[PDB]
Amino acid sequence: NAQAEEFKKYLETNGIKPKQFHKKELIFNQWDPQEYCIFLYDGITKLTSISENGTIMNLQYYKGAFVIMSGFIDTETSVGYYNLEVISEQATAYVIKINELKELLSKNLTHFFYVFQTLQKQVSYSLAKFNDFSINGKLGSICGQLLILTYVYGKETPDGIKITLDNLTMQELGYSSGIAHSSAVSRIISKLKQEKVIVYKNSCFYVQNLDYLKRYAPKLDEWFYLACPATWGKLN
Amino acid sequence: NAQAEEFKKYLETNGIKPKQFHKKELIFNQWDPQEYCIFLYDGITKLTSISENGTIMNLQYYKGAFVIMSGFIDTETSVGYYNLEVISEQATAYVIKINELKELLSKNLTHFFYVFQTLQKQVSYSLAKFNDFSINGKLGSICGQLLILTYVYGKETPDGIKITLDNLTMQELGSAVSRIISKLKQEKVIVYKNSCFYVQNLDYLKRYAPKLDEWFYLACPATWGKLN
Ligand SMILES: Cc1ccc2nc(NC(=O)CSc3nc4c(c(=O)n3-c3ccccc3)SCC4)sc2c1
Ligand code: NA
Ligand code: NA
Repeated sequence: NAQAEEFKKYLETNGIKPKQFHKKELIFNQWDPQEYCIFLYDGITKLTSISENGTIMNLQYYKGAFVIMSGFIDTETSVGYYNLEVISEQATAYVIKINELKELLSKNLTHFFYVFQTLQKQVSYSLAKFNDFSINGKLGSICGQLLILTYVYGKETPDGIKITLDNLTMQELGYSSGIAHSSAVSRIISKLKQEKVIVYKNSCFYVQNLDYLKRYAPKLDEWFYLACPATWGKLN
Repeated sequence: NAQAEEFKKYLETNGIKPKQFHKKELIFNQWDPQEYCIFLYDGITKLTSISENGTIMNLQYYKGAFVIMSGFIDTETSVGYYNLEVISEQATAYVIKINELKELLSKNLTHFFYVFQTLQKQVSYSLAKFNDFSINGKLGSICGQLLILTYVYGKETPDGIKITLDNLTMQELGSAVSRIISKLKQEKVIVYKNSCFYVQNLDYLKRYAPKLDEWFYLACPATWGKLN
């Protein structure tokens, strides 16, 4: 993506080097008092929260390119005690202290706009998925996640749109939709298999009825059309 | 809130004049091709979406002072087909076409950062609620919004924290929920005291809405302080 690529060059030409991360490592963690701007360039992460008793709550998944900020831009204080965990095999990220980010975005408002609108995408995304979960429950949520994965990682084949994403575990798909006990994930997947919306062949899901997914995750479909029209359009 | 006041003054000095809306009016709506940045100075609004079914879903509640942007700052296209509806009797809001917001914010970045941080508040807020609901189901969820009412509209009284928000608007907000409420009052958390309900056990709400309590501490520290 162009704006991301420009942002990447802006950061590098200002002395910020890319870091390489590996599966299961934390780019930032919930016990660090320093807050950061993470430019996740390539790879997949998840935001997590570890509770009092050690329970791990998976709250949000992100793919590069994207901007995750662990602290408020103005106060530089924490927006929440969260970790950012790499779930792809490796990931490339630029880690900027928030105070350094303010100075960087201050000097080029084109990049300020890019980061601002990334936040706007996150806001409307959470609203869209709450909208879909409120109407259709876990089915809307699972349909939404599958739709997003289909738009981002889909490859049309004679067997349907192949979700070309490795390590796409059922519980990993469950977590990304908001479902901890994988009882519900396997069940919803069974309804979608029975109604021929998806098949699971080789190691991937193949979407056979995109219209069905869009029908039960309509607000997330609209979110993708408004936020990423060029990606939405490739499969519409 | 100080950044908000300075933002209000910054808008007025640049000609932006506020408008008072009344309950059920739409400050912006899902059918308008033009997008807006709303500085909600005073009052209570809800973000709604009217589905194809004709169903009206309540997605978010906003209280002044706060900023709600119906369109992307760069592209000026919609972030979603949403309405912003007034649920307080009146509300004061500054309505800025998003074209103009870009120039307003470029001139003074202190206010750019203010608007930027309202977005971060929304993002973290949604994740905090999702965390509580995923751990404690509907109990966390109920506890969460009882916690919100307690913090935003809580007065220390002899009988606990009286929810001081006008009960005219309490209805807007409000299945298995009846049972959850009964166990609440059953377990003394909230007391039915002549239709003036009181929160008698903040620690219980805090216990089952922990990530939302943390969000208030981190995002609204003055508000969080009063009842802690
Ligand atoms: C193993 C596993 C499991 C689930 C999963 N989900 C993935 N991808 C996504 O969830 C889409 S990435 C994304 N997330 C968000 C926003 C966003 O803009 N994106 C995004 C980024 C780049 C391109 C398209 C969408 S705003 C708030 C969350 S991977 C992934 C990998
Ligand atoms: Na941290
Ligand atoms: Na609109």
